[PDB]
Amino acid sequence: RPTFYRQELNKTIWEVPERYQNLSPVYGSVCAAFDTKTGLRVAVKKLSRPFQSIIHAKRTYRELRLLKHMKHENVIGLLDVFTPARSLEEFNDVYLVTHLMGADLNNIVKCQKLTDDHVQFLIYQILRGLKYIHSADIIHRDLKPSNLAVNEDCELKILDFGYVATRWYRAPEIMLNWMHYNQTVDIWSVGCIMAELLTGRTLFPGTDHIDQLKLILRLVGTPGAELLKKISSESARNYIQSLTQMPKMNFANVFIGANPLAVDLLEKMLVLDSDKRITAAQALAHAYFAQYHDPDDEPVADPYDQSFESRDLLIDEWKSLTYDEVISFVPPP
Ligand SMILES: CNC(=O)c1cc(Oc2ccc(NC(=O)Nc3ccc(Cl)c(C(F)(F)F)c3)cc2)ccn1
Repeated sequence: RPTFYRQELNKTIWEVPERYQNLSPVYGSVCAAFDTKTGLRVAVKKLSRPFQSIIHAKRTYRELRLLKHMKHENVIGLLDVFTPARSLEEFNDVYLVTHLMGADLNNIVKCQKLTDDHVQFLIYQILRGLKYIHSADIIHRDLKPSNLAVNEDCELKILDFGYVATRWYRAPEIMLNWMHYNQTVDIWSVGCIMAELLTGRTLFPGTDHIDQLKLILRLVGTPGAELLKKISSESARNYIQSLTQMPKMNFANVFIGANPLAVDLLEKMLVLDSDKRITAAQALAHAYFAQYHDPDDEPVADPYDQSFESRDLLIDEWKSLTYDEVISFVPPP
């Protein structure tokens, strides 16, 4: 067992192993830190009140379970997970050790203008990380530029914190009510991000969920009868058919002189019918990614157990299960 040191950072008390040094404030309580074991700079996240309720406790276990499973170059990873607690009995705090994100995707644009090669590389990497995530039966559901970390080498990872409104990137099926989300809600978001990288502008800068859906309809059209077949709710249907028919615009016209192959892929991503949306594994083999695509270096995830999601449990049970997950952590190479 490591040896800890306490400090006030700030009005919060931080208890971390000596391995982590020079903590400075940077989610909900993150310090940048020097990881003296690897020589690297890390994000250390201290969770506030992880076990305060059943919902908080489930949330905490869910995040720990997910971070521990994520083992991909284009996806956030868990460098370490620690508690000062010695026993289940004194177990109250959970700290997450992640690589430090400097700039997100927006910070990267609001620095410099992007080549078509940059869009290719950036969107390649989002899709390759998403391929991995989707294959674990996980759906991100909040993909947007603030959830994507990009280094000085323009290398990218997917994360989720919890600009930059989530709605601008939301699939239309989410802003009505579903549920019965499929994975390609995440492809819509990617579509929305990719257009914005090309255009330098928010594709659907809705003022709210209504104005949002108005903007979406202009570009892609109002649904046709084959999509209207699949809509269950009575209205639901008395909004879409109660709104004047719109033609599906010509993407080539809307997307300027962007690369015509980026215009093709966009078309295939921003389909109003979630069933006809290109998947991540399909998007990787698109001609826009010819310079980056390698069928043999686009890995999938190990099987991922999320049966816990159907369980309603007590705070102490969620908390014990988180404690196990903390104890069974195997630090990566
Ligand atoms: C400017 N510096 C910082 O503020 C800072 C804070 C950091 O802390 C973080 C610590 C943990 C997480 N947890 C996730 O990301 N959770 C996640 C949930 C669902 C899903 Cl689906 C995924 C996914 F997609 F990856 F798989 C990831 C996010 C950020 C890291 C780096 N930098």
